[PDB]
Amino acid sequence: GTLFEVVKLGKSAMQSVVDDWIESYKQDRDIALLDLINFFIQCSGCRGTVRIEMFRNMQNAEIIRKMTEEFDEDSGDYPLTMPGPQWKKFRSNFCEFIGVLIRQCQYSIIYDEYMMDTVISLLTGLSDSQVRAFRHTSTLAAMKLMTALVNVALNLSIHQDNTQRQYEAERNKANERLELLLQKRKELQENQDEIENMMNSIFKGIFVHRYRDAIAEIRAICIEEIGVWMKMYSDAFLNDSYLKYVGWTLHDRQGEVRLKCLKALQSLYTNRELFPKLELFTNRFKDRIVSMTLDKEYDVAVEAIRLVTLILHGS
Repeated sequence: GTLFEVVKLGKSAMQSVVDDWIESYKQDRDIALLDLINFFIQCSGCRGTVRIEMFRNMQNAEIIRKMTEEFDEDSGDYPLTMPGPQWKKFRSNFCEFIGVLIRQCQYSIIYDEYMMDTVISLLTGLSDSQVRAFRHTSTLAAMKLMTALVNVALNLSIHQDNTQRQYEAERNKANERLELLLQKRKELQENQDEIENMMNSIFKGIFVHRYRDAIAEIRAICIEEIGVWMKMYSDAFLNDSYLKYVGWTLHDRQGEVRLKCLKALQSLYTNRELFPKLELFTNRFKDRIVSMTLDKEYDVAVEAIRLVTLILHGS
């Protein structure tokens, strides 16, 4: 509207486009989802365009295969790997768009059993593509999508604690307000369960396959993000089964990937309340971690020394 209302609100670049897409989704879900599908296609450098009759008739496997036939066979460059200057902030805007999209949808659209299933199915199929541009773009999107979903689960816990205290405060006084708080408590837990199913689909369908990708940057993206999930949501992500992925990646050939493993572990060991969960991991990968304090790469060795110092101070 007016200059004052626009300045007072101060919508970011990515929130302005997300709110426009959400309103487009309320008018026609298929057209908005088609625009979102073509977004991830065009972000990968693909020049193809999915049409609405393709979206309504074809499966993701056929759609992706048709989009695969629309790449420049000579060039392997795509927006996530171009130097600039039109691509300096694209990666930052790409990651921010995903977090803003899910944050603005977290109270209704995310639970409609159509939007998230379409996004995750698309990103899962693109993550298994032979085209590096498809794997890189979809995996980065899926990793940021998981982190956005963790933040949704974090906000749900806050709403669950508020509803619980409002229930017990009203209980210590059955009317309509009590049964309404009982129903919201049941509904919020169902939201948590549905968000966890989405996180499991991304983890089992994308992460466990992309963390050992042939491209080093794709491995670095997966390792960096699982460390974020382990710090934000340790009850579900910090376990011996998931720590095996970080432990096995300590032996990576590329220094950029080993560097991300160490910094991921640093954020876990720097929290004293997480040390009992890391005891078995420390004993299993002690020799590899201490051996990296003299890694052939200087930047890796510095962070391994920082990690060992945190391990020692924790005990």
